Amino acid sequence: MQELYLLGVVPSRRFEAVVNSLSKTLDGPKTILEFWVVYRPKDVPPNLPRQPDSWLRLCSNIESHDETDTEWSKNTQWSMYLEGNSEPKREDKCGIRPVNRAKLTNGSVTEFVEKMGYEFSHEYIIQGLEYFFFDTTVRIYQTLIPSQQRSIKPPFHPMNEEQPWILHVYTHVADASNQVAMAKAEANLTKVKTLLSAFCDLKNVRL
Amino acid sequence: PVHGVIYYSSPSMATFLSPAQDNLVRTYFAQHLKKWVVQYKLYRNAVTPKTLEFLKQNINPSMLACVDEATMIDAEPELEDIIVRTKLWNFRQSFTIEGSIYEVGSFKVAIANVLQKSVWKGILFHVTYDGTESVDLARPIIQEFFLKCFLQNNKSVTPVYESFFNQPRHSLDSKLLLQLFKQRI
Amino acid sequence: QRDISFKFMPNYPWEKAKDFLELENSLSINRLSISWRIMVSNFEPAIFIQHTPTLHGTDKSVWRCKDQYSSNQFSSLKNVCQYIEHHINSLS
Amino acid sequence: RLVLSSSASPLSPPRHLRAAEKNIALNTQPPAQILNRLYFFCIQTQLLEVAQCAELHAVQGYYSFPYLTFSKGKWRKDGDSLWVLAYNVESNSWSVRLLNAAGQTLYTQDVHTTKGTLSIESFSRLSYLLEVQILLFNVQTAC
Repeated sequence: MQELYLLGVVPSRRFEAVVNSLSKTLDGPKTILEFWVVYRPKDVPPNLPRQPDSWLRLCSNIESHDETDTEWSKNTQWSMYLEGNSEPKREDKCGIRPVNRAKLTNGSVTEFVEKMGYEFSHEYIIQGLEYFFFDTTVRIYQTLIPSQQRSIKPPFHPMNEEQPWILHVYTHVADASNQVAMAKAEANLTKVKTLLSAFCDLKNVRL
Repeated sequence: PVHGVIYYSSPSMATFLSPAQDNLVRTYFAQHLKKWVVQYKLYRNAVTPKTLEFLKQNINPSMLACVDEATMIDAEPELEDIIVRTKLWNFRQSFTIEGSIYEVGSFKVAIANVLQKSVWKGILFHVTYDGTESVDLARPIIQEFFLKCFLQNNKSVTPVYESFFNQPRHSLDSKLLLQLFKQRI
Repeated sequence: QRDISFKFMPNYPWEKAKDFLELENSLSINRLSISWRIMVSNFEPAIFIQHTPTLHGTDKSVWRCKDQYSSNQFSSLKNVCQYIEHHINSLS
Repeated sequence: RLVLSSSASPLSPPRHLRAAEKNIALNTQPPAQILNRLYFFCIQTQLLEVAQCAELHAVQGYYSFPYLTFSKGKWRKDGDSLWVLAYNVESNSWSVRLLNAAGQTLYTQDVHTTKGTLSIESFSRLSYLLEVQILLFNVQTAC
């Protein structure tokens, strides 16, 4: 599955303005709180696996459990994301990142991945808001490191002192091959980018 | 309620499905509900860890998939694509079951062929009996009906199967079906 | 009209609404269940049926009929009505 | 666009009307072809309901398109011969007939009823008629 993306940066004071003012431009904010953990293939056969990029990461929604009690990785629903590197030679246009995902239930996700032979790498939290345009999302988030592994709600450790926020533009096309659908997603991304650019400047980057 | 799973490997049972359905509908007034298909796939990464996934078509939404023999989760078809893209897991090995579910008076049955790449024609039956939920009384009612409704060859062959039991769902657990494929290879 | 005992027992979703946005989502609901009970005669066991309308007409069996020994689904009210009539033939 | 509503229940149209209307709107084929299919479907389902309600079962594999056939397990007799109620969807006529194990028809006899009634009692009437006729036929054979 192919995802077309733009992104940008937002300093801290500029964050609040970008937010309220985003609410003025496009469809209102949805609170998003995500917990992510990555895994790594232990075999590392150097010739063909290509484990540095293709290795997978998986995450899940923590809407309200951690504030109420100790977080329960068993209690929430989980989903697994395989997101590859971005396609180069795309300096001019919007970026393209192939992403595949699956929802997982009734199982020990952790034990399953490690029984695959994958193994822990890094664990980070995504917190922020996402806004909507027709068939194209846009989330402003921040990357909060947990206080601890499966950290509780009170701490919410932040990565840096400047605390910059990151701007992600979402568009999804099912079928890679179809040029018409890529064209319409491209133009949807252009139009949203134009409006968002009045708001604040953002552009295509690699991966 | 209480349902039985029966299974045949004789070659006569091979040719049997289509005339079996036809006779069933014609003579006992069966009604044809959804076609049944399920797909089993088996492969393992370069370090010899087994993984297998199978897909009931009835409740495809949840695809059940287990590592080696031990550990299993419910997951989405895209997960399977994930594992193909990672290439760390090796090449598939496919079984499949195709038939169709009928409802006949007081019970519903599934008549299906099992095969890999249209190899053979060993037949699986699955009869849920609406009623008592006492295994001991359903087992001979089911057995009686099965005999009656497929009696032409019934003298001629004997099954290998998993015993009937009682389970709330109207379709048989997917995990159990995995166990049937794994005892079948 | 034909003097048959029955109990209505409807359970509307808007009764359950905690606040007004809940009330909204309540009105917007796609399907609801309304359970009826019908006593045909004093000695006869009650026969009960749950009416399941659907907003978009998706469901194709709007009345579900359950009695002792048997269950069958019905598309038309006139059908279920004459089915009760079939469940009391002597007086019909 | 074509709008299909139902005489009985004008406020909620049955699922198969809605689905028809959607198919017309797709413009893949002439409206008449669809509406024809929907007519035959609509017939079949209305009967099937009222006949299930009077202990009759739809029979398949014995007869082709013009008729839908209805029977009872009880009506099967020796040698896989069985008696059927048959309804011509085109003629709107009812024939009482039995066919043998092979499928060849051994006796037909048109009976008529009040047109469009489609009641459970009427299914009783038809059934009774059939039963008288298994009597008369069997006495004729013994003789």
